[PDB]
Amino acid sequence: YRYTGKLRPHYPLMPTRPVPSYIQRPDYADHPLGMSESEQALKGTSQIKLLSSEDIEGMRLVCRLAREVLDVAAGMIKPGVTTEEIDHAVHLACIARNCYPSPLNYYNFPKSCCTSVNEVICHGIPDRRPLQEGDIVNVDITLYRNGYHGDLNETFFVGEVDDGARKLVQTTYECLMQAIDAVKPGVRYRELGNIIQKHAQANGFSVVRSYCGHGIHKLFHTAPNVPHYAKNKAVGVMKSGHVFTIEPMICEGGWQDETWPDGWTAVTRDGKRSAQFEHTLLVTDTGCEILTRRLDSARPHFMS
Ligand SMILES: Cc1nc(-c2ccccn2)nc(NCCNc2cccc(C(F)(F)F)n2)c1Cl
Ligand SMILES: [Co+2]
Ligand SMILES: [Co+2]
Ligand SMILES: [Co+2]
Ligand SMILES: [K+]
Repeated sequence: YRYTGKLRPHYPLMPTRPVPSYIQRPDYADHPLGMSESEQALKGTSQIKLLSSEDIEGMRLVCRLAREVLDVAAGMIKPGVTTEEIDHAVHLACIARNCYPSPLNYYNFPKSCCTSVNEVICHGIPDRRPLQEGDIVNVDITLYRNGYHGDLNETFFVGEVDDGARKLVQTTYECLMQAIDAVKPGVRYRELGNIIQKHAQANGFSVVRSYCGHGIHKLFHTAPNVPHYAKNKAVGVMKSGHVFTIEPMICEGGWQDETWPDGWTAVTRDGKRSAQFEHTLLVTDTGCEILTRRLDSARPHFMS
């Protein structure tokens, strides 16, 4: 395999981390290939769940706990710390909140969160590589509690970063916030990509096409599929009680992605940097509730 940039996987991984049996598990946790039968049963359907009162409270809880875990990860971002170390802390933090780390064994994904450095777009596998000053790194967290998944991610600076990294990260966050600002009953899902691409393009950046936002609730990924790029053909209209993510991945160079031999790590084909931010959203009568909002600060970690 010809790698697209400087990053390489750093093996072996530590033995898979166990989740105590008292923590409730999603269907795929114990499937040999990590397949989710509940998800497969709805594969290719475009109908969107309207959450019940009980569902909304369940989503509120797991989304709050997921934010807590992302904040744990944020505190560990420094030169020399390996992404494996971040994942261990994350794994323990999920357990401490009586949650299952949703990525663990999801379609055999080996770790409990995704750590995406520099040219990795998404789905980076936590490994023995120490973070380097100048790096940017996304940590993507999803927790499962009482039948519900909650999903967020932020990109972080490792020590001092160059002006381009600052611009990419700032712009990506601005893309996310502009899209969220447009969310309310009656807006088409396909509209969000128009807003996101307009802003990214205005700042000399491109928009990943192969990976999208998604419905989430009792399933990790379900309808709607939410592309982040302009003139896309996403199906559906926002309604009060819909829950979904917006998680735009934006790139310094071209939009094209490819996957490492590990079957997971998505990287820019040109080896230039990519950044991502993600929230889980609940559509309300007036707009939307950001379920994964940071509670003790108005701003994401990179600003702070
Ligand atoms: C957005 C997304 N994320 C993850 C994932 C998987 C492991 C850890 C974190 N995230 N898995 C996903 N899909 C799991 C089912 N298999 C598929 C199907 C189509 C496309 C993909 C892929 F690889 F994400 F593009 N995976 C998706 Cl759609
Ligand atoms: Co994912
Ligand atoms: Co995520
Ligand atoms: Co997501
Ligand atoms: K990245």
